[PDB]
Formats: sequence, C-alpha cells, structure tokens
Amino acid sequence: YKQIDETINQLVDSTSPSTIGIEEQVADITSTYTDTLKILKVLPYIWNDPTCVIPDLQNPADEDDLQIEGGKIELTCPITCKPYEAPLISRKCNHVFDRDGIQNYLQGYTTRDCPQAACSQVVSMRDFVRDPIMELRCKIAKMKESQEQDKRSSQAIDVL
Amino acid sequence: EHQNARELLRDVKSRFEKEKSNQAEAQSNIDQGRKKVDALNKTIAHLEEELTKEMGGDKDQMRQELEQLEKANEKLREVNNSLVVSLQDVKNEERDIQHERESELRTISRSIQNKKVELQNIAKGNDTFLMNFDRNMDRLLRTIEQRKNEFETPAIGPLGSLVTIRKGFEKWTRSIQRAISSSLNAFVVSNPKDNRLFRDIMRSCGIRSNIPIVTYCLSQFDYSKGRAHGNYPTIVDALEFSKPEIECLFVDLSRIERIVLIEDKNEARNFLQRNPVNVNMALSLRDRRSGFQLSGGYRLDTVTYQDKIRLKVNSSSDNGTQYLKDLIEQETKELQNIRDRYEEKLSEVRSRLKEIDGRLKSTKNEMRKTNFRMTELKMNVGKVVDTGILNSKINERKNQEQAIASYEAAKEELGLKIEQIAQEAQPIKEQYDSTK
Amino acid sequence: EIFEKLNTIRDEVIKKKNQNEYYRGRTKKLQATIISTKEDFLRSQEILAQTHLPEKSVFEDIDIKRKEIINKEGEIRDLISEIDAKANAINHEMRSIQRQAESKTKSLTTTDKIGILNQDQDLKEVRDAVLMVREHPEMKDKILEPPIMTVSAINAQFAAYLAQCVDYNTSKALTVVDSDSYKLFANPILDKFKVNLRELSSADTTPPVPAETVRDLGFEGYLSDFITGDKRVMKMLCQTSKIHTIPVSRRELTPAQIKKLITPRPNGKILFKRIIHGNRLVDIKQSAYGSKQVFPTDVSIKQTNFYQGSIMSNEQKIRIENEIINLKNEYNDRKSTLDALSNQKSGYRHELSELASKNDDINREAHQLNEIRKKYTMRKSTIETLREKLDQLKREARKDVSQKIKDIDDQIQQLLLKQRHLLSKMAS
Repeated sequence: YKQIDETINQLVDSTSPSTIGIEEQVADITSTYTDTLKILKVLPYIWNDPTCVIPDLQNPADEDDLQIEGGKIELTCPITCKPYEAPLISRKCNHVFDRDGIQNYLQGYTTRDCPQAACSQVVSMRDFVRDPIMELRCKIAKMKESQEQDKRSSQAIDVL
Repeated sequence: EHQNARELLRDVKSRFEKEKSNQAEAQSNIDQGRKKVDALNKTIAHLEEELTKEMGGDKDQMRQELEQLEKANEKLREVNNSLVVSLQDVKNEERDIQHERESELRTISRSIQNKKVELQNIAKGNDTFLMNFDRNMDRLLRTIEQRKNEFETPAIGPLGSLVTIRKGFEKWTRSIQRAISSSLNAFVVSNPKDNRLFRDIMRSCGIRSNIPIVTYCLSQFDYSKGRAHGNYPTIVDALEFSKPEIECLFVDLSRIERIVLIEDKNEARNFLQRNPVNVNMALSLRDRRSGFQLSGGYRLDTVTYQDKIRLKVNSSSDNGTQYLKDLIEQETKELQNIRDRYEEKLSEVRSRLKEIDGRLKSTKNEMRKTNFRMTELKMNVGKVVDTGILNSKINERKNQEQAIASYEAAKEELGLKIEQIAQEAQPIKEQYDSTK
Repeated sequence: EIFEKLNTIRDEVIKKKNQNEYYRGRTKKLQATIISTKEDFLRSQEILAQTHLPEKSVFEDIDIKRKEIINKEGEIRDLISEIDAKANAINHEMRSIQRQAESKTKSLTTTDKIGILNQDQDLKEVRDAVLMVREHPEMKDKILEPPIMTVSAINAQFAAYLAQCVDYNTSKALTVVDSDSYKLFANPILDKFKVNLRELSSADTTPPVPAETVRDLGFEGYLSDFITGDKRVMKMLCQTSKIHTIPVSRRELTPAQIKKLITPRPNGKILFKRIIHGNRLVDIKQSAYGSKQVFPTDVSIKQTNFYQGSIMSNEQKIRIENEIINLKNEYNDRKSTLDALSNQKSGYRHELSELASKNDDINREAHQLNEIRKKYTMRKSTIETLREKLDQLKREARKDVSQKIKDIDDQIQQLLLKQRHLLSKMAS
C-alpha cells in the first residue's frame, strides 16, 4: 500500500554523459501493475535534442514544417529576455516563461496577452502551475554541447 | 494527527565523500612524483661520470701534482748546477794534472837537456881546457903563454896534463877534484909587489876571467907516514907529474891518505863521527852524488858534482849509448810508472765523466717526462666538458623533492576535517529512520 | 507471509557515480601542463635563435695551442742548454781570477828575498824546507833561516866582495849559535832534504886603528861601512871569516903595501884568515913544511847577487812573466765579458720566454672563453631533454585520464542496469 509508489522516482539518474542508446531500456519502467509516469511517456526523445517538438495537442505521429508558434525553447536573448533558469508552465496549452519575470512584466495589471504563439491568452501566472517539464532540457543541452570543446583544442595543440 | 516530519539528510552525507576524494589525489600525486623522480635519478646517480672521469681525472690530480713537479724541476736544475760545479773542479784537476805531467816529463827527461850523447862533442878531433874561461880566451894563450914559466922551482902552473887520470873505475872520481877546486891553477911570480901588475899584464884577452894564482911550492915530509891500505879505490896515486910533491904540497888541508875513512853502509857505522886519534879529520861523503860529508863534530859539506870532459872521456873507444846504460832505461820506467799513477786519476776523471753524463741524462729524461705531464695538465684544464647536464639533473631532483614535500604538507589537516564533520553529520541517519 | 524488503537500493548509485569528476578535474591540470610546456618550448626555440656554432677552428686551434706549448718547452730547453755554457764560462772566469790572484802575489812579492833562490835547480828543496817551517809555528829556541835572505849588503859588487866570505855550500846551510843544539831543531824534518848547518863559538867587534895609530897619515872610517843582518848570521860572519879586520882602502893597493901588517896584531899568526881587495880575493895557509916563508895567494872574482835585499832588478828580473801574466789576465777577462754579454742575450731569451708565457696566457683565456660559450651551447642543447621529458609525460597522463574516464563511466552506466532488479516480486 501507499509507499509502493515512490520507488522508480530515481529514474532521473538517466543523466549519463556517456549515453549511446536509451530507446529500449526506457520501456518496461512503465510496467507497474503519476506525473512522473506522464513525463516519462514523452521525455525519452529529449536525449536526441531538447528543442524538438512533437505535440500531442495536434498530432503525436509526425511534424508539419519546422515552425512551432511557441518557440524552439530558447535559453537567452539580449533584446527580449535575460537567461532562463526558473520557467513556470501553463495548464492549458504549454504557455511557459520565467517565474521571476512576469511579476514585473505585468506589474499591477494581470489580464494581458502573452506574445508567444500569435494567439489570444489574456490570463497570467496566478493560475499557472509548477513546471516539471523543463528539468531535462538545459541539463542535457549543456552536457552534450560543452564536451566537444576539449578534444579539438587538445588535438590541435598536440601537433608538437 | 498527521505525519509531520520529512526527510532531511540525503544532501549532507555528500560532504564526507566529497572531501574524502582528496585522500586519493594527494597520495597519487605524491607517489607519482616521488617514483618518477627516483626513476630519473636512477640514471644520473651513476651517470654523472659516464665519460667525465676517463679524461677528467687527470686534470685535477695533476693540478695538485704541479706543486710537486715545478719545485722538483727547480731542485733538479739546481743540483745539476752543483753537478756542473763539481765537473768544472774535475776539469780544473785535469788541467792541473796536465801541469804535473809536463812537470814530471821535464824533470825526468832533463838528463837529455845537456848530456844526451854530448860525449860526441869533439867527434874524432882534439880539444883542451887550457883556455876555458870564455869561448874566445884562446887569444890570451895561443903563442904568448910561454912568457910565464920562468919564475918557478920545479914547474908549477897550468896543471893542464896534470889533471888527467889513468884509467880507473868511473864512480869514485869526484873527491880529489872537489878538493883541488880551491887551487885549480897556480901561475905565480915570487915578487910580492907585482901581485896586480902581472895578472893585469896577463890580460892579453881581457879580464873577464877568474884566474887563480898560487905561490906555494913542494912540501917536505916523508912518504912513510901512516899510509892506509887499499880495499876501496883512492885516486891519489893516479897522476903523472914533474915532481911527486906537486900532488902533496896541499896535503895540509887535503888529509885523505892516512886515515881509515869509510862510507855509510860498511865497516861499522859512524866511526867517522868517533873523533879519530893520531889523525886530524876523516869526514866522508853520505851519498855518491849529492850526499854531504858525514861528521860527528865539525859539520858536513856537500858533493853536488860539477865537471866536464875537459881532456877526453873516450880515449881508447869512442861512442855512446852502450856503457852508460842504466840511467835512461830506468828513466823510461819512471815515465811509465808516473804515467800509471796519473792515468789512475785519468780513469777517475773518466768515471766522473760517466757519472755526470748519466746524471745529466737521467735528469733530462725525468724533467722531460714532467714537461710532457705539465703540458698535458695545463692543456686539459681547458678540456671539453658537459657540466650542464649534471647541474640540470641535480636541480630537477631538488626542485621535484621540494614539490613532493609541499604536497605532503597539505594532507594532514584536510584529512583531520573528515572525522569531526562525519561526527557532526552521521548520527541523524538513525534519527530520521527511528522517526519514521 | 511477511511484508518483503522493498527497494533498499536507492542510494547505491551515488558512491560510484559521484567519482566521475575525479579526473574530469584532472583534465584541467592536463591542459595547464600542456600550455605551460608549449610556452616553455617556444622559449626553447627563442634560445635556438642564437645559433653561433662553436668557433670555426676548434679542431685545429687545439693543434695550434699544442704547438705554442711545445714551443715554450723547446725555448726553455734551448736557453738552459746555454745557461750550462754560462756555468762553464763563469767557472773558468773565477779560475782565471784565481790565476790573477797568485800572479799578483808573485808580482807584488814584498821586500822578501825568497824569489832569488829560484835561479838554481834543486834549491827548491831548500825553499820548501823553509816554507813548511814558516807556515806552522812549532817552537824554535833559536830560529834560524838561510843567511842569503838575512843580510843587507850595500851593492852587487859588494855582494861579490863578500860572496866568497863563505862557500856556496855554507850559503845553503843554516848557522847555529848555541853549539849544544846539534840536532834538536830537526824533529819534523830530520834529514829528508839537502841542507846542512854551521857551528859558532866566538866573535869579535872592536874598532881597529881608531886614532893616530901605527902609520903616518890617517884616512877613512874603518871597514864597517854597512853590513847588517840576523844576530846569528852576523856572529857567523865574524866567527868564520872575521871580515872586520881586513884593511880595505877602496882605492888601489898591493900586498907589499899591506906588509905593514906583517907584524903581529890582535890577528895572530902571520897574515890574515882572508884578504879581499876589489875583485881580488886571497887565501892564507901556513908553510909549515916549506921554506917557512910567508905566502899570500890571490884569486879574482866577479859579480854576485846574494845577501842583498834586491832580488834581481826591474831591468832583467823575472819580467816576461809579468807581461804574460797581465796578457792572459786581459784575454781571460775580456772573454768573460763576452760571455757576460752572451748572458745578457740569455736574459733577453728569458724575456722571450716571458713573452711566450704571455702568449700562453692569452691563448688559455681565449680557449676558456670558448669553452664557457660551449657550456652555453650545452645549455641550448638541454632543451632536447626538456622536450623528450614533455612528450612521453603529457601523452601518458592524457592516456591515463582518458582510459579512467572510459572505464569508470562505462562501469557506472552498466551498474545503472541494477534498476531492472527493482522491478520485482510484487505482482504479475
């Protein structure tokens, strides 16, 4: 009873710089007889790249073009917003942005639209929810794209 | 009625192993550094001198040796100078012995200088002593000598033929001539006033002469007085004369005929000294040629001979190099033995020549050995060298050892932290589990 | 039954996984080491820049300097080969100075009369017999010396006048005043050499005819004009000859004129022991067995030189000996001066050797400078060892860290498979 649940939560150990393939071993983890299971149902494709999109909201089978209307999940921009470390996601259609940002982006007046998808959503963060979906993305992105720096420099400087 | 407390510990436990990880790194660094530096020093520790000694060992010890070699060279040159000082004295003795060899040669050969074969002076001719005071006195005598022989009792005067002896063995004929030397000639005029005048008119060939003049006449006392006996030659009864008393009128001092006078080696020693009685004086010669007239009273007199042929030494047979034989044939042996006693020192100087030559050659070889050695010393002091690697490797060992010490210095307190930190952190482990 | 253990695994991952950074950190040490050592090698190239290969003539400058040192040795030996000649020359020079010394002594012979005795052959025996006695003191109760040297006759003619006073045998004999001393003197010599002695018993010295006297007219101081010498020698002159009684008027006279002395005088039996007048000397002996007639007998004489202080004279002397003496002295001294100038040349050879030593010092300085710059070259070369030390070290370090990464990360990732063990005995 009860405590049978937590167990597999350690799954987040999946973080592994030397990963070469995870497609098969992720399957039976869902066997059981939660939000963690829900995010497990979709997260494994992040290892390929965290910025991809495959929406359950339109079609989970295949993509249409390479435009999202909601962004490639960027991390920083010098003319739109300072780096992201604490995003909070919406409950309706995956509207997400920094926790500490909107508290000043809407300083005093709440019912304003969100410039993210060229569509109307005039409700703000007081009805939003905690975001567990962002955890994997920057963590895998940096771990993947920072380890190539050493090898090329070392082999270029080792010529003599 | 709720379950209150949550988990609180998973985070803190990390610090323990986080800090403990340094246990591996510190010891790994220490071990790697010390093992590698020891392995590298394994080479140098014995390779400092792989090639350094082979040629490098000379220069230093030979530089210590130069202090001996230079002063030994000076010492051997100085003793060579002393050797030359000895050799110069040796050749001084050489020139000296040359002086003595010529001296002895002349001394022994001066029998040649006047009487070599002088016996052959006249060579079948005839000559006399009748005019012998100078080589030209004959003008005094030749045909004016007759104006002398009229002032006399039985003739006394020149004594020309009277001084000739008949035969007789040669050796003894010295004493009576020595005696008559005081009255060699006896021309005279009875007048005592003409003492000067007559001798001065006798100057028909100058007065460069020492003519003697004697007034005495025949003595008168009988022949039957104490005559001796013949055992050894006496030459009183050896002359022809005009009157017998010619040879007796000086007997007052020529007392020779009435005594047992003897020589040194026979007839009992030193009876000459023993003041003979019934007779006046009997002193006799010591040696045949120069020995003085032995005496035991009134003192001796010399007999150093001086005379000349003056009539004819050879009158029956006339030649040389046969009769008088022993003198030259023994003077040759005297030359031989003097040459021997000088050639012994000639061999001594030859041995000294060998000694000095050998010493000089040995010193030359010894000094040339040292000259080569000091050349090579002064030379290889400027040898090629590789001191760089020695210092470089020693510094590499030293700095690495210092780094190892620095590494070791860091471990203790960092290790100390962990025990107290674990004591602080761990016990809550059982606490929350019990709280469950 | 029972409720089963449940997971209990959970944290097993941590104690292995967390070691991943262990040398992922050492990667930084690797990079720092390679960058620092590459900068060091760039500095080594900067050192390469100053090539300056060792000097052009090492292999033959060595032979050159060898040549100069052997020249030093050769010059030293050559100079000493002549310093030996200098030793010979100086030794001969001092021997020549010794020759000068005895030649000067023979020349400056003093007032002594020793030299005259050299005229005859065996009289050097007498000379030596007197010489060794003179050299050593011994003791002489009545010292006695050959009379020839101990008289002060006036002139050579007067020397002849008193020459026959005593015989040549006497002149080579030593007089004695204490007749008791027959042979006491002769302890060292005894009878080795050819000499004899003369005895003495009595003497007389009175002024004869010192006033108006046995004749009519007076003239002259009596015959003691000047003759002096040793006490014993003059006592002998009195005892043996009694010359102090001959009536010598220096001008003409004849025995008939002397006959005023025929009568007895302090001189006893008829006539004198001796008469001499000018170059005429007379002998007296008794006519005991004759006609009992008084008989003087005369003999003529010539010059004699003994018994006077002037041995020879400058006119003849032993003179050419002095000329040869000074002549050989001059040649030997000038030869010594020439040898001294040759020794000045040898001193200039010493100066040449000092200049050769200066050359040696300069060449040694140059070679030492070159060898220190060869040490600089060795410094330059040490970078080879530097780079060889770098090459294997960096590669081995990077290999070790990379292999540790590989193995440990693979081991941890495979241990992650332990997760399958947790899907376990709960249901089916």
